[PDB]
Amino acid sequence: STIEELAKTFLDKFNQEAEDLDHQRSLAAWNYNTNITKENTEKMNEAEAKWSAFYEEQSKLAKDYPLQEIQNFTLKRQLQALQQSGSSALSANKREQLNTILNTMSTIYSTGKVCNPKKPQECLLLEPGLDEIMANSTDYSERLWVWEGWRSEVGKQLRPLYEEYVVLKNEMARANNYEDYGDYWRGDYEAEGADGYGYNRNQLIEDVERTFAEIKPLYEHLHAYVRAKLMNTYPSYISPTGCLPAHLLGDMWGRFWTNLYSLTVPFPEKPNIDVTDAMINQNWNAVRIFKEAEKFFVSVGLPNMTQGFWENSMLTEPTDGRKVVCHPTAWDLQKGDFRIKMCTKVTMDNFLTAHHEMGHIQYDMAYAMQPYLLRNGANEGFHEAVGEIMSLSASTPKHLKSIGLLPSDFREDNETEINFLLKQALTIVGTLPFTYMLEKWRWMVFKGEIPKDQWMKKWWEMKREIVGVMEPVPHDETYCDPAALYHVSNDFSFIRYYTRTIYQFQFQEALCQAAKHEGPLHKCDISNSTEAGQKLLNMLRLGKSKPWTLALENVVGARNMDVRPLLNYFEPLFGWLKDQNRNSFVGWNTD
Amino acid sequence: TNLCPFGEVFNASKFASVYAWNRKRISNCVADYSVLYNSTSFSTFKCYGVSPTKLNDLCFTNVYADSFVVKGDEVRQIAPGQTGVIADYNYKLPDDFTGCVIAWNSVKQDALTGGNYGYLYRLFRKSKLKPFERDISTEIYQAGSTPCNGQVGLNCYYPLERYGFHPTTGVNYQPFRVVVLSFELLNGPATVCG
Ligand SMILES: *[C@@H]1O[C@H](CO)[C@@H](O)[C@H](O)[C@H]1NC(C)=O
Ligand SMILES: *[C@@H]1O[C@H](CO)[C@@H](O)[C@H](O)[C@H]1NC(C)=O
Ligand SMILES: *[C@@H]1O[C@H](CO)[C@@H](O)[C@H](O)[C@H]1NC(C)=O
Ligand SMILES: *[C@@H]1O[C@H](CO)[C@@H](O)[C@H](O)[C@H]1NC(C)=O
Repeated sequence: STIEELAKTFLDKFNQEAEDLDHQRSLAAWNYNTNITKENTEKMNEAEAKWSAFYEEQSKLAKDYPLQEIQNFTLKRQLQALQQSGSSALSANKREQLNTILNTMSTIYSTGKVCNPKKPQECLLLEPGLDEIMANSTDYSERLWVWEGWRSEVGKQLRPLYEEYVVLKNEMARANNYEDYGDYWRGDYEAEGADGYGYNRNQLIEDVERTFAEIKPLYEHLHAYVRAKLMNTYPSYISPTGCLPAHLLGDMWGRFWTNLYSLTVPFPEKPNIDVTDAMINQNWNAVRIFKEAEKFFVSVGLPNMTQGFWENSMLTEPTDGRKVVCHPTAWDLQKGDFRIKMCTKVTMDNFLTAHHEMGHIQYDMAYAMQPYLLRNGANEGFHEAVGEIMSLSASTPKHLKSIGLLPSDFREDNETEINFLLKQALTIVGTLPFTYMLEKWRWMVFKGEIPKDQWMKKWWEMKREIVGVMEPVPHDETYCDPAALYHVSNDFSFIRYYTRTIYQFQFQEALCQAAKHEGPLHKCDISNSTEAGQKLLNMLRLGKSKPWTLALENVVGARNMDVRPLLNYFEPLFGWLKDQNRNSFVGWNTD
Repeated sequence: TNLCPFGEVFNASKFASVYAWNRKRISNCVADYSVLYNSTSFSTFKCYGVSPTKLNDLCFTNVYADSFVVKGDEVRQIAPGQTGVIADYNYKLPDDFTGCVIAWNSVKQDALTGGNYGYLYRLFRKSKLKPFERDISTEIYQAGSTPCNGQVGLNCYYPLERYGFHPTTGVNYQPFRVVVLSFELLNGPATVCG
């Protein structure tokens, strides 16, 4: 009878038809991924076209039920998530215009290659070779031609594109009742619910801001330290009080400082805990890895894997001649068919990865009781955040001894601990300010707060002030460096890495404190602890059915982001770096 | 006395879709019900109203054997007091029920690598079926106030949809075949014993 009752009914139709067609699309994509043939590409695209068609139509109709009239937030969440048209709310012709823009950018980035000046014949391509150069090279000038070469051939080229892009997207978000594009992306975190549990898209900037205020100390000290160690590699080039040259950070953007570990190892005599050889000696099998993971999850209280996950997946490269893509992923084919694809290899890395492709699978299984619209993590952070803490527990040497990859008598000492913690910090802490600053330049471009001309300037001003990096060659406004990043030029939001990174540690702290843990947070292993497991589940099952604030307060007792657990994980390294930089300058001079 | 043809119902090659369930009446019959329980290849076998062992040497007056194919997940609704999508709009059993609910997985037969969208189920209906009612009307279901003359649009949906079984799906989403046995000591001449 009423609008809401009709709306229920509409949804029931939807969920049921959607679920089936999502099964078919995903099935089609799985045959492509695990069996790359022209025919299987054909079918994957056909099934995609059908899925897209269907979803667009159902969205048009879903708008016919006005959100105002629904009084059930668990229903309103589904509606509101289905209703937003996004690109379909723009008029038609600008849709094909934008699509040609975006497809053109992606093709540029993929085909982007910048010649070496010393031997132009041996020009080179980004993803195959240039990443390796940026990761291993030690020579300043060689590395430099790669940085500036990429940014010149590509950056320039994408300048025109990105701006029209900003215009079409800004307009589109405005069509959707979002004041600019960046607001549209901050929509994800918006969450209305029981009073006090709600979240306004604006509070995101304030909470990203204020958490980063807490993080900045640790970053500074990691920064001074790594600059100090770098000075010895690049004597002539590095100011002992200046920001660092951008190209010298191990990767083409300076997104992760992980590749600097070789150069910044604190105690190089004591090598890092690699159990690969141990695994190899016990003639372990990829299967064995996945079974060891499964036993982990069972030990914490979570269901053993489904016989479909133990009957269908690809867990090793096929090695019968059929091409596949190596990248590891955890699939949910909407019907009880969970699966993982992973070209596994016998290394500690894969052992730790597989624990968390399985942390996904186990999220998928947790929330599958929920209707098809609510079957996802409470927001963009929670999925990988949750499947990272698994690889955090599995890494601890306590665990590694537990399962017999580490001899029973093991020496775990300050020197190796710091070595480890520090590699962690290169990867985890590096990318907090990089990420936050990037998404703030994007946010502020979209709010029009950066006029066109001074894009690069404003950009680099922020990179000097927030990230403390150098911009080796001066870039004027003809240059376009942010588009050199995949996520930037392939239209992906990026604050997920900030939020996700801050979540994981709040989790691992809540569980550990609940697994009656004694000592450093960084040695915690939740294994054999069902109390922490049931507590994790109580949030795992909610999917998007409850506002992510509530999904969080269930686990960690607090309704928002909090860096305290992060700082608390890294406290051992913080003290050591502070003390290690008392005779050196801490901070960057923005010049 | 000649044997019940339970065998020709249970081992039948093709099963009706739930919404048009297939009903067979059994009469003039001797049968061995302790054979069916002896088999135990049946995932589900919960005879209500009367213990399964007792009835083999008790004679009965009519027997109705209803068979259909339903989603594994849903077998729990084929029992008295259950309200689900199936029991609501497809095959309700009454409260005062005296009979059986035999069911088994049929994945190897009723599932296809690629899809077997042959079976169907009715998702909308103005009101709940009364016990044992059958309904096969394909009339467009109008939930709106605005009437739909044949055109399916907003607030006016088609009432049936396809199960679409696959060999890879999970148990709950796997095709279970089902046979419900009804007994009727209410008529004068009994005609089904053991
Ligand atoms: C791979 O795909 C081809 C057609 O695309 C198909 O004929 C072949 O049987 C498939 N092989 C496997 C192992 O899936
Ligand atoms: C998981 O363990 C339980 C208890 O032993 C067992 O009943 C169940 O069948 C196992 N899982 C699978 C998929 O076999
Ligand atoms: C869990 O308990 C088993 C059995 O006592 C033991 O073998 C295993 O090492 C334990 N794991 C941890 C992490 O304590
Ligand atoms: C169905 O067929 C199998 C094999 O022929 C047999 O063992 C079983 O008893 C049969 N069931 C009935 C009810 O006849």
